[PDB]
Formats: sequence, structure tokens, C-alpha cells
Amino acid sequence: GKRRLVITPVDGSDPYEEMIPKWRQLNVFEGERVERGDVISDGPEAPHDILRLRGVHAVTRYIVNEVQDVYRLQGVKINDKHIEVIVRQMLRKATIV
Amino acid sequence: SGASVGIDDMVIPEKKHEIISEAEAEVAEIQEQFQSGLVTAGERYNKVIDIWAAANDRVSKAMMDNLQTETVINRDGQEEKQVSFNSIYMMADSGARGSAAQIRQLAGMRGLMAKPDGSIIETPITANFREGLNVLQYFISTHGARKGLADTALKTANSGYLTRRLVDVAQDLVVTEDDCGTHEGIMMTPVIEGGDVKEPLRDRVLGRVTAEDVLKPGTADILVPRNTLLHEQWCDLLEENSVDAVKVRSVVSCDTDFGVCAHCYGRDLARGHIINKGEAIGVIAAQSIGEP
Amino acid sequence: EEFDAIKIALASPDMIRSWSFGEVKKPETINYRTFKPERDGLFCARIFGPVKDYECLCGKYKRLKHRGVICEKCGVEVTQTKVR
Amino acid sequence: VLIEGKAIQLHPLVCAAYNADFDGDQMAVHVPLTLEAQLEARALMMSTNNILSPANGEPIIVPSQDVVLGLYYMTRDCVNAKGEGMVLTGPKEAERL
Amino acid sequence: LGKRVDYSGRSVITVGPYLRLHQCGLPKKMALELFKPFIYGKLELRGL
Amino acid sequence: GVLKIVKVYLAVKRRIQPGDKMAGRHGNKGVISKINPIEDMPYDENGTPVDIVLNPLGVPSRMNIGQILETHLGMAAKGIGMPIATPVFDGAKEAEIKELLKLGDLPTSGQIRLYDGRTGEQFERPVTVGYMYMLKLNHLVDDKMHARSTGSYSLVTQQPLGGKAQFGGQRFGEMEVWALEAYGAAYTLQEMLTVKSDDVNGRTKMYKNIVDGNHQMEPGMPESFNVLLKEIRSLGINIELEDE
Amino acid sequence: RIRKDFGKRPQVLDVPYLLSIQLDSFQKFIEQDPEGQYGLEAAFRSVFPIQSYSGNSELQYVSYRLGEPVFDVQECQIRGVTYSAPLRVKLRLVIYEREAPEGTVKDIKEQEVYMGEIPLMTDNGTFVINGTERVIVSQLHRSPGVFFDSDKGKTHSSGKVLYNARIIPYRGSWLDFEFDPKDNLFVRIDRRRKLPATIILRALNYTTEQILDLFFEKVDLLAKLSQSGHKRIETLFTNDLDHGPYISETLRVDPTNDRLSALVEIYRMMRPGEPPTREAAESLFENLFFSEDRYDLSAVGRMKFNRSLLREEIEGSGILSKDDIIDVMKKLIDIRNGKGEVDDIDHLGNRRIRSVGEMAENQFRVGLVRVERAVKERLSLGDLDTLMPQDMINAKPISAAVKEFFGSSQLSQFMDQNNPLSEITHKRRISALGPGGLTRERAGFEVRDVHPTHYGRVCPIETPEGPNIGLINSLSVYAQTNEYGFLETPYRKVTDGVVTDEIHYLSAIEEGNYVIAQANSNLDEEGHFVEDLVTCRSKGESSLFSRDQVDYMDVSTQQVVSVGASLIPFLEHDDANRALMGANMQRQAVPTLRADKPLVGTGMERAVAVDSGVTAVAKRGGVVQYVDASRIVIKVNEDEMYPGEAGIDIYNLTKYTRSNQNTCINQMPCVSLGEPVERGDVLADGPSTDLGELALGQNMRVAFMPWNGYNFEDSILVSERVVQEDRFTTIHIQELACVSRDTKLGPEEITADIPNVGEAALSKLDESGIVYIGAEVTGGDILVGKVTPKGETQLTPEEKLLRAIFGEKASDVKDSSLRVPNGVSGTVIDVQVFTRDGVEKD
Amino acid sequence: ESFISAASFQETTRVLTEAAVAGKRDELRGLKENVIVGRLIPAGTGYAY
Amino acid sequence: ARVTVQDAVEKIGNRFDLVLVAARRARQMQVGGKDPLVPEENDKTTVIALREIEEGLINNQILDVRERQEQQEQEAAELQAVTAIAEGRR
Repeated sequence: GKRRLVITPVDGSDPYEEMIPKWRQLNVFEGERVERGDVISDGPEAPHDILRLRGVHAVTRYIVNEVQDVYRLQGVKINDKHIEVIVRQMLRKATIV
Repeated sequence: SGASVGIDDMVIPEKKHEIISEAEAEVAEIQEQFQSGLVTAGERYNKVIDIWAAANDRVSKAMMDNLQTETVINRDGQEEKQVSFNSIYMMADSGARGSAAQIRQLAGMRGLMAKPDGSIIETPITANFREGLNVLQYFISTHGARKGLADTALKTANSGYLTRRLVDVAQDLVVTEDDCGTHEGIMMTPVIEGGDVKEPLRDRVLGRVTAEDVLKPGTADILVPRNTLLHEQWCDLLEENSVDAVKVRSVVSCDTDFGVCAHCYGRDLARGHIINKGEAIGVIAAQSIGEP
Repeated sequence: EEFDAIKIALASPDMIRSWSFGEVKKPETINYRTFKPERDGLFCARIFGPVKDYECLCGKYKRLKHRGVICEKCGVEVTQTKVR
Repeated sequence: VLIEGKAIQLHPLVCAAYNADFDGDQMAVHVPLTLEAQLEARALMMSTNNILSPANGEPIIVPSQDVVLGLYYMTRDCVNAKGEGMVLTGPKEAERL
Repeated sequence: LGKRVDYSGRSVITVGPYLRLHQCGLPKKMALELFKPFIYGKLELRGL
Repeated sequence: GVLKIVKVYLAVKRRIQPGDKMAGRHGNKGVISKINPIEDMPYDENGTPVDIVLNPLGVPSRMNIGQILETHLGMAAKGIGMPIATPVFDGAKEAEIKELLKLGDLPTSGQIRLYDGRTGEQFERPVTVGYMYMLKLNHLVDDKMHARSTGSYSLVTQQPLGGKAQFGGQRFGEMEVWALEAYGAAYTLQEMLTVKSDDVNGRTKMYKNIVDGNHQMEPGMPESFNVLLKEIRSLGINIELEDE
Repeated sequence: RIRKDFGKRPQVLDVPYLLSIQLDSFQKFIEQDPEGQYGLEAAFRSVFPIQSYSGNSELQYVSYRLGEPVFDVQECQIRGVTYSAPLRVKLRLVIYEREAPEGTVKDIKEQEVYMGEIPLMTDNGTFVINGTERVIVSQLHRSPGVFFDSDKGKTHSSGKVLYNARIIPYRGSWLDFEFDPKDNLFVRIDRRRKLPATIILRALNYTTEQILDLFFEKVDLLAKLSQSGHKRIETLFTNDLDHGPYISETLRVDPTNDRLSALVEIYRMMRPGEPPTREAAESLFENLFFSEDRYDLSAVGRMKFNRSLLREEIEGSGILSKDDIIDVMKKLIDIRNGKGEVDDIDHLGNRRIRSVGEMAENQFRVGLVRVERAVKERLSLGDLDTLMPQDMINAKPISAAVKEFFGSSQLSQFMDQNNPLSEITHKRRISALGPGGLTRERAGFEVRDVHPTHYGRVCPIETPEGPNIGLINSLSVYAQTNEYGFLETPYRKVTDGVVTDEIHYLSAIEEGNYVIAQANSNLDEEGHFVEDLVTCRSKGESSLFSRDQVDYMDVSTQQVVSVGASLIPFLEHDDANRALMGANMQRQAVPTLRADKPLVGTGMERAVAVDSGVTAVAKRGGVVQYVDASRIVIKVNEDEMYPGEAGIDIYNLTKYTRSNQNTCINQMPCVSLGEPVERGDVLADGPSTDLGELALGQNMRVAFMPWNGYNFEDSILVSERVVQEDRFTTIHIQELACVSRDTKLGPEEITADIPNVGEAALSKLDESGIVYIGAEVTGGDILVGKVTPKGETQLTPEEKLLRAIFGEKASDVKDSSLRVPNGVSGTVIDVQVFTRDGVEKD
Repeated sequence: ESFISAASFQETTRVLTEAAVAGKRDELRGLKENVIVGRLIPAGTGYAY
Repeated sequence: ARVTVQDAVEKIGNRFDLVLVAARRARQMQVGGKDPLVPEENDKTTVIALREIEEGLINNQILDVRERQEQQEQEAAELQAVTAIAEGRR
């Protein structure tokens, strides 16, 4: 199966390489300027993983819209402002490195 | 209305004998290739479904097509109590009660059942309640009737587990004041590049006062005031030519200690105005997503 | 009226000694005969107070004439059944 | 409102909210004592003030089975016309569209 | 978690065309039982 | 400690009363609510008041059309004065019954002209009239009318109960608490916790406020809270209240 | 009145006795007069000879005896006593001083001793405990046998057909001979006692040139057997032997305290240890015992043994040589090559029921062996020759586990007396609940449904709607159970084209092994078949083509429907959904005054009221004397015509009486006086039935047409004319009682002459304590006069003040009668007074 | 910050010991912290603002 | 619906405010008797019964509102002080 590091982005220093099961569906193709935190595959994404780059204004918009996706296929409509009030609660803490 | 019922009120569409003709053509060639030995019994076990499962849907659509032309006041049904009503079409079009699936069991066919395991019955049961179902054909109809009260024994239990987590946390998330002290710069700029890959929506911008004065292309006196509300019509102008970043006061961009002002939020949704001081947007937001 | 803030702190034997009036040594509870608690027992009236309204366990003070006076023979004050 | 009988009569149009049928169900009723609650019962607890849906924004209370039947009956035509003409005498068939 | 209400009623549910959007019907005898502490408060002021 | 025993029965002739449920053999579940007078009750030509008016509202979802061969055939069987033997998965036929319907009285389709007893104008499109085999199911006592206002209370628990002669109070479940908090109320939330259950000294004082036509003051401190202070006190930890 | 019929489809057989299952089965346990020693005798063969060896004492069983009951029959219904009959067994105890029953001198022996007492069966077949009759319903479970399941993971092992071998004796042992490579061979014993299997075969006399030298050639997956033996590269034979080769001494090496040595090591696994003085400390469990045999002389564990395995060796295994370990390992390899022995989990042919007859056995044994723990306690206190009579065995212990079953179990419920028809249907069901091992609450989507094999066995229609769907069901019309367990259904046999009219009852065991055709199949004269594509089935698999493969066909089409769902008019026009919602509500019916037979029927409503035993049936010819609406007496002609000498057989006509669920069970005399009647003739019709068929409800007219909104959701208006004729009148009936007590103040008494200050309590009570029958008032009155003095007949000074305002008249005694509870009152039926009767009252 | 908060949910045997040592003077600002003591709701209709 | 109820929520730019406007004052009118109510008897509900009018209700007093006034502790401190209220019999 494929190796690399989940589509290892090549920079101007020293790249990195790991491994990942073949049970992953491809989403992003070649020739795409993608940074850290942006979902590469499909489905849910580790909140603690994207937390390293996204920060707050980005990690929040993701979890809010992601939930609005499953309620989108159903047919019911609900304003995302009902989630932006409960997600902010997870922004009360901040560990010190 | 004078709606009633009779022995001849259960008429059957003539389109039924038109959709079975094309079906018999395939059936008259499914056993022929079976007796030869070129087609396994398993090959014809999943092919009979890909022809009858689509033959019981077109029959219902071809029927209602006639009950909306020369006559519509046609009266069908039987003689029982529930929530529906006579005129099998008048109530189905009014949006009262009567799905194409249920109606099918009165003027159309019976459809395809299902085995207790997961497979599907071979020989279909076209025989309707009009002529009467055979003893053997009725033995299979009892198998698919067990899948009804078995897939809803979870949602009727307690689907309020979702709201069981939010309320016990956002119980302190309530409006504390009208105006905090934040400027217009450091906030939240909802980009148009969101979702799975790129599927924007008016939902996010729906009801929220803008912050900075976005300079949008066009003639003079076109810019949007940095102190005005946002209506469903006002947003249609934004997501039409801008397609850029829009500075707007959000909830997670509030600068206060425990709470969110009225401006940082938006509409009330419950009525038709701005959220009033006292709206527990931390409790109602949990039930609004817990009940669906 | 209403409640404001709540204070919490460890408990010391010096403080617990204040609320308490004595120590129980006899595991025995009450009697099935006269329905009277045992002396220095679990349900002793010497420390936990009287059982009935304005009356000891023996029978020295019954009438309401005594608003509240300890007995020289019993050693139990005269109060209601609420302070139990 | 007082009514002769041993049952609780419920509004038909509000049945869409309680999602219950009159087949033999059962419902309990509470009664406010304090005046303060009596005021709130006519402020937000009442039904005449909660017409729209908190989630989306569309009217939750809508015609059911009978109330919609009477309206769809009175509002009925026949369509299936030809085009446009002078037509002053001859046709005149009921109230066709 | 659960506190029993001192004043509550319960019975079979029926329909009522006479009722309005902001109205609800209820049993006759149940009215006396529910508003018991209240009905006595008015009877004294009256002549009953 | 008993001399002798005296047994006395109590036979009760329960008569028809709006509140029970009726269902035949097909599953036509229903319920009587209002008794339709005879004055405003339409009839046929010869003048025959309807024994009971059903409800033509609900059929396609049941999918049990079969009692038709019992209504129409039952009407013709009366006019001819004969029992019908129909086995299972067989018996009569649409063409066989239709031929029998030829006799009877006069009709043959089932739809007879119905004259309105209210306005007087004949109902457009005649309705069907025949005999239906129904049944009156027993009225369970689990749906009896119950209502409580005042009752006894415990000691340490101090909550509304329900004896024999007295009814029981509906326990305000937590499921109805959050639904109230959503509105953003106040006083109507603290009441369903204190006076109306736990609070004792605030329950008696309130009873002496709506009797003279006055108003009840604010509740006090819950009993399940002032005892917890002692419950936790015996755990090697000291708790003390404090105002501002 | 001409009777025009349509269809007929003549049947070669009629509906068997619906109450045949719960009748013959219970008659195979008691064994009183008919048989000699079989059923009940088997129960005394398990407990006896009970041996409490403590020196020289032995108790041997001889025979049983069933004499007369405790007292009268009509007396245990007004006190709550289970009508039964004590038993008498013979005991032969011996004392250390050589005192065994065999002589007349120094040899004492008793023969008649009554302690235990078991209930009996009467007419219909329903027990009666504590007044309320109890009925036992048989349950369905998977019959114990050798099956073949699967196992997740592994994907690189051995075993039987698939992997882990799973057998289920009954309690003996769960023999597991799986194979795990690498090093240690995976072998269990009873739980998970892990140990090398390389030394096991060595104990059964097998060298290193048998299992790993003549089996490794066909498979190189013996990495678990080539570990202990250590057969690396070909080297010097002798002087290089290990555990495998040698047998007695065995190699003495192992990284631990103890040391392995094959034979003398199987016990070393249990710390600490003990000398080889116990050659049979556990091996005596896998031999002569109830371990192997799952039933008496393998009467049940026979079909599921020699059919899959090889043969059979004695009831158990034996001494050293064990053919129970070699006859099983030969299968794990046999199927591993190519066979075909797969067992279906959800297969009716693998699950049988246990009727009341069988349930009465295992419940009588556990209650009898209970006294064993009491006959040893009274022995330590025994003197000399005084511990011979009934000074050991006790009645209470044995009469405890027997009364807690017929009134306190998962199979004992109250009969539904809401409808005479619902009565037989209540026993015509089989609950899937019972043993915790044979029944679990796991997710069985392919079990809680209907299987094609249920056609003719269990009605796929009559099933309790709700969460408990699929579990509880009902028996079909042509469905009867034999003396084994499985359900047997009639099936006509055929042999290549020709067809025999003669039917053939067959179980569900061979139902899947053979092919069954369809009843609605064409047939022209017995000899030739009229089709080349017979639509038949083959165990949950509808086959096709071939006419010689079949051997059985369906004789009746009614075999699919139950006994209660076959009374509804036109079933082919009814959906399986409403066909059930119309049956589960039918059993909740109630006898009404205005009851008449439906205008249309099927002809099965008559056979119901007969087998149910609702209407009175004469057992002898003769004329009728009286025809009272409460009592009917028929005189027979067996004795000379004499006013006081004849076969007087009064028929007690039950009037308005109580019921299990407050219903109405009355009978109306339909026979006049003078007209001679014979066997089969009905004397009086039942409650909810006219002439003896159905008649549960009634028929009314209807102007089918909506009514301005009033009929919103399931709302129905009813004409007032219906109420005028009071056609819907149901008698509920309750139960009140007054109990007198011996209070410290002073025992009160009931009398009409009460020193009360009123008269309201005198208007009713006039018949000396009691009151007349039938009247009318309201709730909150007096039923039985009570005079209980209070305050020690001493009034208080402060009390006289209150009554001094409202007429000073304070009597010593008051009226503390039982007032009518809240709700609705009613008339009285009967009145019973037992003022200390001379009978045996407690 | 409140001790009664986490006490009314998961893990309560821990917060009652951590707040006892330092002595936290928790104020009625939450929601469930009021339902247990009995007082006017610190929000909705009645708030500081 | 009801009388002058939707007019009180449209006149002022808030709904939660109108609550206490006719809550902490209404319940206070009963515990204080009826004399504190100085406005005329014009602004009063109407109850049809026995050809007369009783009770009183409220929601008709909200007219002259203001921002800052009294705290919140004195509302029932000097209220129950000036008037004790009770219940006596002859």
C-alpha cells in the first residue's frame, strides 16, 4: 500500500515519513497548497491534532460546521450559532508548554 | 363531503398491466438460463430484486398521474379509523396523511418482503388484497412484517442523551450584558472556504451584525455600515459578489468573563428580532439540536 | 431569607467536642417494655436529648410548667422533639 | 375552560407539538400557585407566543388532517385549459381554472 | 432527582372543536380537586 | 387474635360511559367522547336512525381491506332471509357476492340515499350502510381519573405521598426541569423543589395565604439540604454556612 | 333455510384435541393404579438408597402408596388450602447392633408413613394452590446435544468442523481438545486448567510413535506436539529419549519447583501435593455417573450421539481405557478432510419443549432430596432403637420445594378468565423464557423472527406485539406434541409421482432432511403428477425442479393458522399486522348480556366452546326433573323407582360468582323439563356464547360518514338509542370483608342490637348481626355493624365540653363499621358467617 | 473554580476534599449550584444586569 | 388570544423585562394589601361573572418605566414592615 506520511508535504528542509493503514480514502489530489490542521482524508478529525496549528478561530469553525454536516443530509435546518456557544466552553483552558 | 366506500371503489390502475409486461419478459428468461447450468441459483437470487423493487414505485406514480386529470374527487379506501380519510388522492396531495408506500397496498401490489436473516424472498407477491393473497404467499408476508417494530425500538427509548451532556456544562453560558468592550479588529472572519472541501452556506451569516466596513466592489455608496443588523435579504447581497472574508462579531470572539452579549450573537430565531438580555443560549441550544 | 456563599474547612476534635455532650459506650439501644432508651446507650437522652416533647425519659418533668430545666437525677434538659 | 366530562380536551392544531393521538393516551397537568409564575405562563409558556420554531425558523404549528381538508376542498379548480380567446358564450363550465 | 408536585391531575385525553388555539378543556370534578385551597378562598368572601 | 370472619361481596353493574375503548376483530380501535342525540340524527327513507356513526378517516395505513365482504354480503343475507360458509384462504368471490346482491331489498352497490336531519338537503354521493361486528373492550382501572391536592408527608424525607383514601401526586420528573430552564424562568422553577415537595415550614404557611385571598411569600431552606449539613458533618469534615 | 356453500377442500383428518398435551403427560408421573414402577418410581431411585454412612446405618426404599386425602374436598376452597393427597413409603433402617427389618424379634419395621403431599389433576387439567388455580405453561429451549459452532479470530489453527469444539452434556464436563501451535498444546479440562497435552496421550497408553509419527505426515501443524518430544535433526535413537518416548519415569526437567513425569504429574498441578495413594481422585467423575449420560439410559442423548460420532461405549466411559476421548478426536480430523456435518442454530429440529409431565419430575426430585439435609441432623441426636419411626424424615422440607413451583415460578401464571375462548389460548402458547443457560437476552435478529420451518408448527401470525416479539407465540390447529418434546405435524407421503391419501405424522427433526411440496399443487388422480417444476422447500430454502426428490406434501392449508386466528372472516384479505391486533384484543373480551353469533363465520367457533369445557355435557341418558335458572337435576334409570333411592347427580349451576380478573361467568339453561336428553346434549349455554359458538360481541348498523370535526383522531360518537336498550352492561364485582380482633381494650362482637345513638345503623342490620340481600344507597355507609369500645369506656372532662354544645350525648360504645371506600358502590351477592364452626378452621 | 459544580456531576468525592483544605468560598454564579441549595435563579429573568 | 399582551412586548425593545415589570410588583400588591396602588381604578382587568367584576390581575400598569431606582433587598424589607397583613375571625 501507500507509504510516505499521509501525503508528506515537501518543504525546504528535512521531510518526514511514517505509516498508515490502507483503510483510508483519498480526498485531496496533487498540486494543492495545504497547511497543518486542514483535513487531508475524510470523516471526523482529531481535535487535539489540529489544535497544534489551527489554534482557536480555526479549530472552532471546524467542529461547529462538522456537526452541521450530518444534520444537513437529514433535511432539518438549524443555525450553527447554537454550537458556537457550547464550543467556546472548551476554550476556557490552555496548557503551558 | 359525502365521502364513502364501496366494493367497486377499490378500482385498480390500468398502468399495472403495463409495468408487469416488461417484468414477465425477464422472468420468462431467468429460469430458462437456470435449467441450462450457466446461471447459479445465487446469481438469480439478487437479480429478481433489481426489477421488482423498482416496479412497485412506478405503479404508484402512474396512478396519481390519473387522479389529477379528468377527475380528482375519486373516493377509495375501505372502512376503518386512524388519521387518514377517503379519497385516496385528495388526502395524499393535501399533505395530510398517506405515503406512496401505504397507498400501494390498496390500489397497487404488495411489494417485496425480507427474510429473518437478511436476504429477500425469491418469488414476489403481486397478489393484492383485492383478489386475496394465497396461503403460501401470506406466509412470506409475515416475515417482512417483523422488521417494522424492530428498527424503532431505539429512538423511542431515549434520544435525549445528546442534550444530557450540553446542559450539564453550558448551564453558565448566558448573556451577561449588551456591550462588552471589544473593538472590531480581533474577532472572527468566517471565510468562504469551509465544510468538507468547499460548501459554503447562508446559515453561518444568518443573523449577525458585521464588524469592520468591508469595501465591496461597485459604485459609490455601496459599502455596508459597520453598525447594522443582518437580514436574510442582506446576506444574499454578501454571498453574491464578495466571495471573500467578512468581518462579523461571533460568539467565540466575545471579550468578557463567562457569557455572550447580544451583539456577538445575532437573531433570536424564536421570534423576529435581536436576542434579548436573559436568553439562555446555552440551554435552548442544547434542546434545539437534541430533539431532531 | 436566602443563601449566599458556602465555607468549607476540615473538622477538628476540638470543634466536634463542642457540639457533642458526651460519649456512648453501651451498644444497647432501647427497651421493648416501657419503650424507654437505655442509660448511656445508643439512643441515650443524656446526649441526644429527650424523646418526647418537654419530658425526660424517666418521669421527673412532664407538665409544660418547666420551660427548660436540667434534672439532677437524669441530666437531660427540657426541649421539644425537633432538636433531635 | 370548564366542560362537562371526565377527560381533558386538547386543541387539534397543537397536536403536532405533543405528537400524540387520541387512541387512549394520557397526559398530566400542572397548576401554578405563585402569581409570578402565573405571569410567566402568559409570557413565554403560552402557546400563542411560540408559533415559530426555535431551531430553524419555520412555523411548527400547521394544519393537520381535517382543518386542511376543508381548505383544500373550497380551494379547488379543474385546470387543463386550451389557451386564450374571446369566449363570451358557450363554455361556462362550473369553476374550472 | 425528582420532586412530587403537591397539586396535579391526570385523566383520559379527548378532543374539543369548541376550544381555541389558546384554550384547553378539562374535567368538571377535577376542577374542584385541583384548585381546592383556592376555591375555599373565594367561597368565604362570597355568600356560599 | 380473631373471633370470626364476615365476607361481603360488592357486585357493580358498570354501564356504558364515554371513556372506554371499542375494537372488533379487524382492529378498528376507537373511543366514545360525545353522545349524538337522536334529534339531529339523519336517517334513511323508511326512517331508521343510525345505531352508531364510525369514522372514515384512516385506511391506507392499515392495509386490512376485507370487512367489505361482511358488510355488503351481510345486508343482502338479511333480505333473502342464509348463512354463508367461507373457509380460510377461500370461500366467496367478488363475482359470486355481486350476483347475490342482486336480490335483497332494492340497492345492489351498497350506497343508499341518506337524508340529512339537520339542514334537510340530501347528502351528495350516497354512503354505505351495513352491519359491522364490533366489540367493547374492558375498561382498565389504570386510566382512572386521579387528582391530589393535599396529603400526608414523611419525617426525614418530607415529601408528598399517596395513601388509599387519598390520591397520589404526579412526581415532577427532571425531564421537565430543563424544558423550563430553556425559557429562562425563575420563581416557577424554585417552587417545584421546595414548598411543593421538600420545604415543610414553607408549605403550611402558604396554605394560610390563599385562603384569605392573599399571596404566599418566598420559600425557605429545603429540608433535604439542611440535613445534608449534618450528614456530611459525620464524615470528619466540618461545613458552615455564610451570608455576604 | 337453504345453506349455500362454496369451497370445501375435504380433509382426511380433523382438528386433534387441543387439550391433549396437558393431560396425558401429567398421567405419566403420578402412577397410582395403572402402571407399576416407571414414572414416580424413578424419583425414588435418585434419592434412595439415601446413605448417611456413619457406622452401620442404611435406608432402603421398597414401594409407594396413595391412600385417602387429608380431609373433605369441599372445605379447602374457603380457607385457601391446596387440595392434595399424602403419600406412604416403606423404610428399612438398620442399627449398629444388627437391627435390620427381616425378622419378628429384635427387628422393628414401619410400613405406613404419611409426610409429603403432592397436588393432583381434575377433569380439564388445572392445578389449584391457595384457592387460586394455577396453570403451568411449557417453554422452548435448545435440546442438549453435540453441535458445531464457529470461532472468531484464529485464522490459523485446527479443531473440529471449524475450530473450538463445543459440547453440552448437562453438567459433566466441557471436553475441549483445541490445538494451539508454537509450544504448549491448548487443552482444557473443566474450566481452564492449562497443561501440556503431550503427557495426556501418554497416560492413555500411547508412545511417541503413534500421534506424532503417524499423523504429522498429513499435516505439519503439530508444532504443539513436537515441542515436548523434541524431535529435531535425526540423531542417535537410544539414550536420547524424552517425555514422549518413555512412559513411566519420564524426563525430569522443568523450570519450576515441581517436576513433570506424565503419569505422576496430572495431580502435581494442584499445590502443594500428596502421595499417589489416590489413583482415582478425579478420574472417577468421567465414568459411572450422570456426567456422560444426559438422560436415563441415554434416551435423549442417543440421537445426538451415534448419529454424529461413531458408536457408544457403556453409559459412561470406563477405567483406564477411555473411548470418549478417541471417538471425539477422530471427528476433528475426519471433517478436517471432507465430510459435512453442520448444525443450524435456529433450527426447530434441534429444540424441544418440556411439558408439565416432565416439569413435574425434576421439581419433585429437588424437593425430595431436600430432606436428606435434615435426616442426618436428627441422627446425631438419635438414641438407640427410638430413631426408627418418623423421627428422621420430615414433611415440611419435602412439602416446600413443591408448593413454591406451582405458584412461584416463571412458568406458573394465572389463567386469563376474561374470555372462555382466551382460556384455552392461554395454554396454547409456548414462552421462550426459562433457563438462563438455554435462554439469553442477547441480540438475536435471526431468532426473534419467523423461520420457514414454522410452517405448520407455530403460527407466524399470533404473536404478542411489542418488545417481546418473536419470543412468545402459539400452537397451530394441526400442531400436537408427542411424549418426546418436538412438535409433530401430519404430512402425507409420496413415492415417485404416485400419491398416498394416508397421512404421516413427522417431527421437525427429519423436516429439514427431507423435501416437502405444496398443498396448492396440481394433482390428477393418485399416480401421476401434473408439473415439472414443483414449488417445494428444503429447510429454510425454497427449492425448484425435480419431482422425484419430494416425499411429503401438505394435506391441509389450515396448518399455517392457529386455533384462534382461524375464526376471523376472510384471512386472505387481512394483513398480518391487523390479523394480530385483532387476536390479542379478542382475548381481552368480556361476556355481555346481548351476545349473538356473527352473521358470518368459518365453522370453527363451535369446536372451541366444546373442548374448552364451558357448556354442561351430560354423561348419561334420561329425562329432566327440574330446570331452575340456578340448578338443574337429572334423574337416571339405574335403580328401582324410589323417592330416596336413585342415581342423584345434582348439577351445580354456577350463578353470579367471582373471577380471576373480575369478570362474569354465568350459564343459562337452554333445556326444558320433560324432554329426554343423552350424552353430548348441552344443558346450559356458557357466558359469552349462544348455542355454543363464538358470540363475543354483537352487530349494529352504521351510517359511514364523518361528523363535523367531532371525529378527529379515533374519536367516535355513539347514538343514545344504544344506551336506552342497555346492550352494553358488564358486571364487575369486588370483594369486601370485616375482621374482628382481640384488642387489649376488649374483644368486639357483631349484632343487630347496637347501643348506638343513631338509627341509620339499625335500618340495615336487622337479621341479627347481618343484613338482608339486595338494596340501594350510596358510598360511605355501613355494611357490618361494629361495636368497639374506645378509651377504656372512660370519657375525659375536657371532652364533655365540646359535646355540651352540640347536644350532650356521649355513649361508651360507638359505631366503627367498615365504611365504603371511595369510588362507586354496588349490590351484595352472598353473605358468609363462620362464628367458630366445629370444623377444622385455623 | 467552584467545588459544588464538579460535585453535582462526575467525580464528587475528590472536589469535596480539595476545596476543604484551601477553603474555597464558592459564590452562586452557576445554575445547578442553585437548584440544590434553593434560591432565585442567577440568570434568565433575574440576572445581575 | 388575550387583551393588551402583545402590545406590551412591542412598545418596549425587550420581553424578559416585561416579566418582572408585572411580577415582583404584582405579587407585592397582594402581600401589601391594595392601598399601595395609587393609580385610578380604570386600569384594571374585567371578569364576567354574576353581572359584576372582581379580582384585579395586572399587565395594565406598565406605562411609566425607568432605569435605575432601588436595589432588590428592600423590595420586601420595608414592604412587610409598614404593613404586616394577616387573617382574623370574629
